Amino acid sequence: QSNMQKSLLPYYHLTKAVKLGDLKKFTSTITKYKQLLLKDDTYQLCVRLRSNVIKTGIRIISLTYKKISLRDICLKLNLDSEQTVEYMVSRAIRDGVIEAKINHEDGFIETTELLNIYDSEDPQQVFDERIKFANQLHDEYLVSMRYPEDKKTQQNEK
Amino acid sequence: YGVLDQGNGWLYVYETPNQDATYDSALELVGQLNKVVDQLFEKASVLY
Amino acid sequence: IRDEIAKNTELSYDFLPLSNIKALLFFNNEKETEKFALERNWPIVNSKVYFNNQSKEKADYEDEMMHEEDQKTNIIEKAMDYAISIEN
Amino acid sequence: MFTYSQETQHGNITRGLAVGLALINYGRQELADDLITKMLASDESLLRYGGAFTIALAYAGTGNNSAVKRL
Amino acid sequence: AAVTSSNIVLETHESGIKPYFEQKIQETELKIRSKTENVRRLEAQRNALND
Amino acid sequence: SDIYFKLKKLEKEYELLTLQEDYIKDEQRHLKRELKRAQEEVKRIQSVPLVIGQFLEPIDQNTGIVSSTTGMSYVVRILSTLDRELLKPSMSVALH
Amino acid sequence: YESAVKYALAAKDRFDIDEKSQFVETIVSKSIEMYVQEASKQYTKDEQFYTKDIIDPKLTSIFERMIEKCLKASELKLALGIALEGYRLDIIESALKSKLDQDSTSENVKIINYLLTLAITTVTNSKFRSSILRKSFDFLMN
Amino acid sequence: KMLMNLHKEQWQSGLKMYDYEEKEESNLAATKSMVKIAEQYSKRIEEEKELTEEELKTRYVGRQDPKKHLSETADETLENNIVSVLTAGVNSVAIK
Amino acid sequence: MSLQHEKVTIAPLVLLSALDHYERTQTKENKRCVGVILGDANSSTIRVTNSFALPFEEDEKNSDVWFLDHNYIENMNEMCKKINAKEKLIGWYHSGPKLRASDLKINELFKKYTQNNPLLLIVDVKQQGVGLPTDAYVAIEQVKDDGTSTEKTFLHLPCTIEAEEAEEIGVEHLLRDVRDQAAGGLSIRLTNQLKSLKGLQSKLKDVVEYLDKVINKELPINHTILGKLQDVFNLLPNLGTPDDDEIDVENHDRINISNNLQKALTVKTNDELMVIYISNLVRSIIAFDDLIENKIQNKKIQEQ
Repeated sequence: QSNMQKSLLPYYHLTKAVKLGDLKKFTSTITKYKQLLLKDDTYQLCVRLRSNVIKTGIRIISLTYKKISLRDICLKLNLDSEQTVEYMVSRAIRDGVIEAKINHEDGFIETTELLNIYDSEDPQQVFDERIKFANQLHDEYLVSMRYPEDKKTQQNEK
Repeated sequence: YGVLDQGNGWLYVYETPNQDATYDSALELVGQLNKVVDQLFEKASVLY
Repeated sequence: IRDEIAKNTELSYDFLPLSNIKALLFFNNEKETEKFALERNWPIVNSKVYFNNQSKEKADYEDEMMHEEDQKTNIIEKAMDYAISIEN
Repeated sequence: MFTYSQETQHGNITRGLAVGLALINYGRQELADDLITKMLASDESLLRYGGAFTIALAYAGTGNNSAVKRL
Repeated sequence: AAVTSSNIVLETHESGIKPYFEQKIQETELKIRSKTENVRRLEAQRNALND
Repeated sequence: SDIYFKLKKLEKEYELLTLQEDYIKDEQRHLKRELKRAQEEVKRIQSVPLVIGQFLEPIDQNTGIVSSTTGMSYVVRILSTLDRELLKPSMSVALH
Repeated sequence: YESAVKYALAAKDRFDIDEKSQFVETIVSKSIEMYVQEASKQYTKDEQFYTKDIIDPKLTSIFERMIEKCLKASELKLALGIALEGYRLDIIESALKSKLDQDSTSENVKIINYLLTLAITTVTNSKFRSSILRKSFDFLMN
Repeated sequence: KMLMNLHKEQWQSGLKMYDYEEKEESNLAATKSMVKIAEQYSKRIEEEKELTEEELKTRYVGRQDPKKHLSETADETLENNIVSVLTAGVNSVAIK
Repeated sequence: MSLQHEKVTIAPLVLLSALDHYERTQTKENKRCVGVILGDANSSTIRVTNSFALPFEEDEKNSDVWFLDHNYIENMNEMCKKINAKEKLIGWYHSGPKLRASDLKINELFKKYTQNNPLLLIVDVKQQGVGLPTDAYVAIEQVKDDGTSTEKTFLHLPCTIEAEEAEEIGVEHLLRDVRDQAAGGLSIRLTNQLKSLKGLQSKLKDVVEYLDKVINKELPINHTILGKLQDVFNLLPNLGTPDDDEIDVENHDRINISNNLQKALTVKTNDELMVIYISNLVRSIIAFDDLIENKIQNKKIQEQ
């Protein structure tokens, strides 16, 4: 839905490779398009985005299934140990990506709810942004009535 | 306005889901005023 | 690395066995695991940790300061500042 | 001048006293700020009337920002 | 240069009264444009209320 | 510099323009309160007592011709921010 | 601009080779301004107050030396112009007094007039504007 | 001071947030009514480059102008809602 | 007598007359002008229509000494029945500044002339309270709170002040202020919220203080005050309840609508801009056209 894909053909491949949680696909493309990445100053970010293959791999699976065992996620993303799962997810939730909590006495990960925020004080923050910007537009227009009038008066006859 | 529990055989029944009767009107409000701005922008900017 | 995993594991767990915290934050004694727990102000009572206890005290620290009160922005303040732009 | 302005209930005599206050305060500038606050605070029509012209005469013949805003 | 002042040496930082001239004259010319346009703005509105 | 010492006196003059600019806001407030006051008087007249006529025809669009139940016939001025579209058909009207 | 000029005089140490070189003399110019703010209020209280510790020792020494630099351009509007602004008697009395030399009859009168018309138009301060007026006539008479 | 008076109910009505049934109704009614005249605001300005102020009002039926009425409605419900959220928030925080 | 008396409305003619009388009898320095209050009574709404001075003295050494003229009241009542039919003696005013206990004794004698219970209407001549200066009272009898001593004491009747539409027009336009009896724009309604809260603040302080002085000084107990103030605590809201949660849904609803109203006014001022921008192109073309057209005119003159 971008109106060209005619140089965005490497970064379409990057969305896909992170998306499935597949490591091999990430290796094949990064070597292939190495000169292009180097030129665009996007090669440094792809050392971190190697790291986020698995971190975003988790993000589809924990979203899809509210409660899913530690062992089931070892299936899906082919992870070493149950303990290996817990470590990856714990980092991500401090960074805020998952929004979840791991329960070790019942051996499953429970993806936390967002609830209704309509009954919380969150919509009042969004409005505050909107209100402040709109007040600023009404004051600005009045100043800019005056400005064309000065420009024209100075200008040589028509 | 119900949903059916097969997890133990219950039928949860609620009346209409409560909604902002006000916010219905406010979608219509935005739809009206928005075309006014397309005209304002067209006419003020085809001067120069 | 040991200080970094304590941060992650506040949000993840509510409590843990003392043998589990031991495995996770990597330690070769239980003297190290509890020393590390009481640095992060988590009672080691019942032979379980209690991560939530440090979370309470960070929130109080913030409420005493005047940097947290206007970030919230109260509803008396929002309306009055809203009113004076119009009448200006 | 001030005391007998407040004192006389005859309206002609108050007005003459209120204007005659002004004249003494020609060229005072800064030391006429005591007078000016008293004349304007009063709820008498004549006192305020001459009260303006205390401000005219103090800074008369050169500009002044404080005097222009007050008036 | 890169170790000595050796560019924009004909004004600014030459005697202290030199940068005093420059700072202020640029401020005054910006200010008079602002004060006239605001006073005109604000009078158009007070005429509307009067109206 | 000559311009600069002449400036000092000019800057004072611009300051009185500054004080004009503060003065507008004080005039504005007075007028806005008062527009609502002016309007309050006219609401007194809109409301009771009234005497019922029957509206005939517009002769302008700000002045009309009516008849009354008083036994007379008048020319009356039509007050603003009221409908001028519903005086076309002859219908009962109220006159102050 | 303000953190810099306050820090310079707060220190009570070197920033005063920048007058003699080219670096930042915007710091110097804000120091001239700062002098107006303190002097005004203290000129009502006394006609001698320039050697108090309320007024900084750097502030005083800079103020006099700036005038010294002014007269070496050999345009006397800077010397005198600053002098009036500072709420300073000493700078004025000396400035006028040294530069009368019978360059011309017409011209010696002019030196005083620049400052004199400046006093009347610019300064609205009653105490100060009165003093100046007496001084001006003493050099004219002389 | 005597003639004017200071009311003891001036302080009670300040610190009372009116019933909430009347408030759901207030917002609901007002926002809905501005849809009917919002639409007519477009039709007014389809052209505006035409001469004469009365003329504009005669072509598209802009009599008792939809710009002036619609704005007026926007300012007056806005004044009340800001004061109402103000009073409500004052009472809850104040009293306990 | 009367068992119908809830409120006393007072016209501002009465409040001003009392004020005048104090200053035209030359009675000052906490001495008393007392006069009769005239108007209809024996109604839930008591309305005082008029007032006139009575001859009155007091000696503050012994307050069991005062002078009230017995001739004067009869003569004034006869005259006053002629002017309006409204007017009859419905109490007596006191000029304040406070309610002295000396005011019972006067009220006791005053009952004889009256056709009702007389009212003790305090009108303060120096202005007081965030509320009115004017506070009304009626003599009633009741048992104390120590369960001992039936004392005739004074029952506060609240007041709001009213005038007929006859008087009111002259009040509204003579006034030459903002008024606390009318209001303008939003700006004045911000003022009102600050003033209304300030009254609470001051009033709370009086309640705490009263509680102090009971347990310190040891003024006698009142279960009228303590009993009413018991209710206040159960009426009290608290936090953390489902009710406060319902306030927050309403606060989002009302600020959201205030956001859409604001957006609307952005398009309104965006209109005014346009009209001016159109006005600017038309004015600039015709302004210049004139100059050109004038050069040709001048040119005809020059040629011959």
